[PDB]
Amino acid sequence: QLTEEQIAEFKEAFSLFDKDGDGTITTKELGTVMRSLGQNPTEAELQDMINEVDADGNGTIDFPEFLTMMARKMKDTDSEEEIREAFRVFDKDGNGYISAAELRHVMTNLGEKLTDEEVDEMIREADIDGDGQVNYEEFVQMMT
Amino acid sequence: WSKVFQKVAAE
Amino acid sequence: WSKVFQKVAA
Ligand SMILES: [Ca+2]
Ligand SMILES: [Ca+2]
Ligand SMILES: [Ca+2]
Ligand SMILES: [Ca+2]
Repeated sequence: QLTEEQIAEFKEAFSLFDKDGDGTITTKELGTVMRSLGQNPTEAELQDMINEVDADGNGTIDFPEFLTMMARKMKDTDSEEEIREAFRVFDKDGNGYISAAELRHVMTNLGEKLTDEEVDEMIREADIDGDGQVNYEEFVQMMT
Repeated sequence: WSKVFQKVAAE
Repeated sequence: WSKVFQKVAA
């Protein structure tokens, strides 16, 4: 859910691509911007960057297509943030691994009175590197 | 893990 | 594109 202002500043950014103000970004305008920044992408690399975002198929990027893509990237950023925050909470002592002791304290806080045997089984299911603890990458895997 | 998933989705 | 988003997020 983009706010009004978020949209307003994504419109500003879009405007810096849409040089002639017609409401679309062509391959050539994309390449004008990138050469501004000291880059020199080929036509085929430019066309692929257009095609990544062209929901139409019509050759160009209108502001709605651009915003659509920026909202997806916002929602992806915001998911990860929530997952990363969850992990930090679970990792009580903040050493970057959830221990069985830490998982049991958290599980009770969700209203699940777990024994060590059940908690250790959770560890085992999550533990891809075998170290007996849940790292951040193992947590993210379980949350997908 | 189920419930952890449920809970984090709920936020 | 993700470059553009991270500039605007910041
Ligand atoms: Ca244009
Ligand atoms: Ca289009
Ligand atoms: Ca820890
Ligand atoms: Ca592990």
